[PDB]
Amino acid sequence: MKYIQTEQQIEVPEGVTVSIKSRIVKVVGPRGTLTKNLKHIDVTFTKVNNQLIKVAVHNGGRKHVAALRTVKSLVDNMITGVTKGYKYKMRYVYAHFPINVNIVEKDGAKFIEVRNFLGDKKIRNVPVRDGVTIEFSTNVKDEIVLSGNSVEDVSQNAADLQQICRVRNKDIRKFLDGIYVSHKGFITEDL
Amino acid sequence: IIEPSLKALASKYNCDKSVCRKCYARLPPRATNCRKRKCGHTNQLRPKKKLK
Amino acid sequence: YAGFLLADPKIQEPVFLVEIQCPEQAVGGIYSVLNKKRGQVVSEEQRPGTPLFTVKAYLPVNESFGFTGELRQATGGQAFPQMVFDHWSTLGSDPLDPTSKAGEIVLAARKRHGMKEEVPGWQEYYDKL
Amino acid sequence: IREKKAEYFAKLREYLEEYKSLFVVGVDNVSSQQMHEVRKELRGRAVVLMGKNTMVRRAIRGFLSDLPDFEKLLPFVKGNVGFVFTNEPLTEIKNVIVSNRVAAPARAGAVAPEDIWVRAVNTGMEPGKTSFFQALGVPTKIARGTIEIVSDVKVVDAGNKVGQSEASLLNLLNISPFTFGLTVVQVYDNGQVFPSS
Amino acid sequence: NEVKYLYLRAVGGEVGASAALAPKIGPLGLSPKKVGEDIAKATKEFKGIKVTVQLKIQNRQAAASVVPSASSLVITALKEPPRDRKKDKNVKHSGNIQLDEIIEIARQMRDKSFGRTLASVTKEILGTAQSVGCRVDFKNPHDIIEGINAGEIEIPEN
Amino acid sequence: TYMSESGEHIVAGTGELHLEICLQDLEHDHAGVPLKISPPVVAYRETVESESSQTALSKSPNKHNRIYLKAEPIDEEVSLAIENGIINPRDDFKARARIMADDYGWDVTDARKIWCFGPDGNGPNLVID
Amino acid sequence: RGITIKSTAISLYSEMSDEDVKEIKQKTDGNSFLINLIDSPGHVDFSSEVTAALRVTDGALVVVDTIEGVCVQTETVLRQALGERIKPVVVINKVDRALLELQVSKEDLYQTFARTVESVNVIVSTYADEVLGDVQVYPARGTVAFGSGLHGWAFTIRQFATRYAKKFGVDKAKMMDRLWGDSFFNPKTKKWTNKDTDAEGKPLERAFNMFILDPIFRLFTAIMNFKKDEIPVLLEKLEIVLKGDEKDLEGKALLKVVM
RNA sequence: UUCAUCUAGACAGCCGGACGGUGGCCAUGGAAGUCGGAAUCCGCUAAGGAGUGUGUAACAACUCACCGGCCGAAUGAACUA
Ligand SMILES: CO[C@H]1[C@@H](O)[C@H](O)[C@H](OC[C@@]23C[C@@H]4[C@H](C)CC[C@H]4[C@@]4(C=O)C[C@@H]2C[C@H](C(C)C)[C@@]34C(=O)O)O[C@@H]1C
Ligand SMILES: Nc1nc2c(ncn2[C@@H]2O[C@H](COP(=O)(O)OP(=O)(O)OP(=O)(O)O)[C@@H](O)[C@H]2O)c(=O)[nH]1
Ligand SMILES: [Mg+2]
Ligand SMILES: [Mg+2]
Ligand SMILES: [Mg+2]
Ligand SMILES: [Zn+2]
Repeated sequence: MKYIQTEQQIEVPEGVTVSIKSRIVKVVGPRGTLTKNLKHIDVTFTKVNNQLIKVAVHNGGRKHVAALRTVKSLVDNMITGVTKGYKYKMRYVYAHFPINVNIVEKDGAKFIEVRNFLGDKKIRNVPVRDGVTIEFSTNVKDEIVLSGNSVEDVSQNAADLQQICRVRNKDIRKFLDGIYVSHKGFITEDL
Repeated sequence: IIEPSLKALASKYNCDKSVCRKCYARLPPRATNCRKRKCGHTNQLRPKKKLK
Repeated sequence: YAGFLLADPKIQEPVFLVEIQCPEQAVGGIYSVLNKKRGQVVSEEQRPGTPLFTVKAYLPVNESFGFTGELRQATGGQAFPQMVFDHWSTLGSDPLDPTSKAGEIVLAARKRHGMKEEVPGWQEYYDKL
Repeated sequence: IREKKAEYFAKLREYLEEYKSLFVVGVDNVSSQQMHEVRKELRGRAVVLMGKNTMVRRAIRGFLSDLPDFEKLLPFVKGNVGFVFTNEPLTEIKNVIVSNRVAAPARAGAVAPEDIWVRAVNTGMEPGKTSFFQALGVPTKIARGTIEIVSDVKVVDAGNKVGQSEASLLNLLNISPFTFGLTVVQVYDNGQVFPSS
Repeated sequence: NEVKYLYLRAVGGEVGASAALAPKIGPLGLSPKKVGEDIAKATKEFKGIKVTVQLKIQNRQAAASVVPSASSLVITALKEPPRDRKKDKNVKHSGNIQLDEIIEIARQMRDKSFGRTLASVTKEILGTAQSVGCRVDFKNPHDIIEGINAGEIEIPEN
Repeated sequence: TYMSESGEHIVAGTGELHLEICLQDLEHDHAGVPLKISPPVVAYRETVESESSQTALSKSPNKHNRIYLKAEPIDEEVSLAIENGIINPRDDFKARARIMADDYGWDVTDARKIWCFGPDGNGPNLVID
Repeated sequence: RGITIKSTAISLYSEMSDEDVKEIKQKTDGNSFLINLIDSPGHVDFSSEVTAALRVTDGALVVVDTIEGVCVQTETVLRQALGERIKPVVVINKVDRALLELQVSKEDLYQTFARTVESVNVIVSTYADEVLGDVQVYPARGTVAFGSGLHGWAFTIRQFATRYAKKFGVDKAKMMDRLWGDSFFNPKTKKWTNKDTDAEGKPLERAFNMFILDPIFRLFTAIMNFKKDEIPVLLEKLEIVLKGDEKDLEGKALLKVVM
């Protein structure tokens, strides 16, 4: 309804620096550096006191101001990703056939190899996007852990593992086999 | 057989879903309108039928 | 024949008496099958010490074909039935209407026996006076 | 709506200006059955009034003009708490107040204050219930027609919430790490607040 | 020799069956038939109405003691000339029973009831009669309730 | 294995798979002859549930004889007694009616005026004067 | 078809050693036994011939799949044996299936056996009348055997309890009942501890996995991973014999010959 | 457009309780809030329906109305074109 001025607040902690070009956001923190292209959103960034960013939309519609709040979420996800990181915990679900998941190398590409899913002789391969760390954690049975700075990369690669292990030609309510994200949090505990 | 917790986890994605009455689309369990354009985002949804 | 055909003629079906040895968990499947086949649950019992129930019910012979396979299917093979003729139960529906529940089974009987399809009315065998 | 609230304001006024002391008893995880028992114990001796913290603070603030003394109450009216108006010896009141400890059943997905260890002693339940024991890996040997756990097995750790399968067996065995009581917060008495203990 | 507890709803005056004993009285083994005739002795006072039967089964010394219950007592207060369950289904339970029994019935209810005043317990037990469908003092039980709340049927606070 | 009441050989078995093997043995080695299988014909009993609202009449072919009668629903307990031997056709009238009247509520005069039992001479159908 | 529809009698002759005839709590004389073996049908549709078989026999070989555990028919067929007062002996079959399909690493196989015996013993406990009492089946006492029928190999805890006396000189009467359940050899200390105790870090393996399942696991691992340089190292250590052409056999077929 | 909740704290969110008479009456082979007809009560109450659903053969066990705890300013519903 053409809000004159709609505003959102981006809180910047002490140890991170945010360098913002026209719509190129570069967040540099203790854990790494993230970059995002926002030239499709037509918003305005302005720094207030070197730990606070204001992003505003002027004379924006319902959809325009709705995506303004999305920009705040995207930037805060960048900032929290270089301070605390992201870790997504996935458990293996199988009734009869244990799912053999490990790390395999082909031309130095860091593929996640999946074997024996529902007894299939097909070998599923999930590429690891750059920035995502893969570790199998002991003392938790059938656990793969994906860690990284950007939630977009961490979550999507976890989703790729989940989607590659979808059951076909069966009642999915009974054949519940797959790899599902059991936890979504940060690398740093209780931060 | 599956552990109860892992079966609950798998059900959260495979069974704990809604279904559109008009296009059979699989929707989130708390959705009020279907995301599909073919049905015109109709509000006629049902819970996904539980096994047995 | 005239006396019979005016005193609201009806048919009687044979009904089986079935006692089924089923455990604690699968006793529910018995009732599901029984409600499909008009069965009447008579009494429940527990064998002392074991979880095996003992359900006695009246299952009509007409609706008793394939009963154990569906009963096995609903109880996962845990139900063990024993089946024997008990008595005769009268069908409440008229066996003269061809579209009635009792009228269809008698209609099939008439056809396979070489008799006529429609049954001779009470006007026959009755001399008007 | 403000009408119905206003008798509660009035009822709170009546109670506070009749009895001499009260408690700020902390009501958490306390069942409806538990509260009735406690109140039933206190018949005549004292009454218990708990309500919407917001109004309770609000009601007092309007009363402060006539009754300044109660001003100290406000910073302690936080969380689910009730006011036990009394005109009886504080010592016995506190004992009866924190008296109704009840071993609450083992709920599923419920945080475990401590570790949950199950013992190798006999339980007396018929071998039918063996399904529950097997589910949680707990070894069990049948003796004298009764389920006797073979070896000590910890089902639930400390902190980690008690899962559904874990809880199920605990309820069967009547095991529970948490018992809830109407713990207290503060004791206002005639114009003075002090630690209950 | 420990005091186990069990509860039943056996109809008054009439014997019970192993069908609802063996699932509980089977493991301990109290000779179900023996238990059933004990139940009849318990229910003997309460002929013709379902009543709870306490079992303090301290190694086969089953109590056979009827646990009181508002419903049964209200029915037992109508004096209900013996019901023939067989003859007709859906028999009624009506009458005109006065205040006094409600005072009496409340007396063994106040013990467990949380209705501190007898007036509270009486309208509780009388409230059960409203569900039953009988009458009290020729008037609607809820009319008696609102009559009590208006201070004209004042309860003896004994 | 036995012979039904509808004139059909009825082989019985534990289940569908057990019966399939038994029939396969029957068709191949035991009998040795090609045979066909169908569900058994269930026999029923015709009965009445009223009192023949108006009097049934029939006239003889020569028009000289007329019969007026009615039909009635004999009670279930009386039907069991005939089949279970409590009421014997061989027994003596006005002596077998002592059991039949006091234990089944009927009046002695109609009980004494019994002509036959049907069918087969001992069935549960009655004819009264 | 692949199923059993009848109950056919077969007679078996069995010679044994003197040392295990002494290990018999029954009045006996000689060193040879004659077996009258009936192969009952598993289907419930043929559950009457097993009743005929049970009446004509006195013992029951209860074969149980480790994969499927205790099924409905194992429930039923054992119930009728207990009704006839037949003493059952339980053998856990298809252990090979669990070791190529389920890939149970160290403890899951032991727990499946533990759960299986508990579920089996529940059946005999509630359906036994008070004439024997000790009719429970229990592997450490030697009433339960383990193996894979399809491959033609099986073992009992008693068999391993005697196999180690010939090589270690340790007691067998108190190791026959020791090699099952919560029992840990505790290396580096030489003490048969009765609990995990955390092993002061790195909780240790039990005697069942360490002494019984470990050698067969090692043979499975080597053969299925084609460690030809490592096969004979165990085989001579496992006191077997060689033939002219069975040595020229690859994985998935060595199990045929070696076990 | 209309009607509602709302700093005496609204909606949403997360968490706690969700009782006693009482297994209300009658039926049912079993029916305990949750296959049914009818009765839609009282007490304690901040609050709890003779019950919102799942569920059990029947119990049980979760769940929801209902009331609270945390945050603090708007929100909800039904219609119109
Ligand atoms: C225990 O052994 C028994 C029972 O299983 C059962 O009574 C059944 O008996 C067969 C029937 C007996 C019924 C009564 C005699 C009256 C009607 C008879 C039947 C129907 O016509 C019902 C069962 C099933 C048979 C028809 C459907 C073919 C009967 C028959 O013999 O005709 O099979 C054997 C003989
Ligand atoms: N992998 C594997 N399969 C087995 C094992 N034991 C039995 N089987 C399979 O089980 C099937 C049935 O076993 P059989 O001995 O042939 O016959 P059965 O068990 O008597 O079956 P019925 O005759 O129908 O009762 C066989 O075809 C095998 O394939 C085993 O130890 N390992
Ligand atoms: Mg298919
Ligand atoms: Mg076979
Ligand atoms: Mg129900
Ligand atoms: Zn749709």
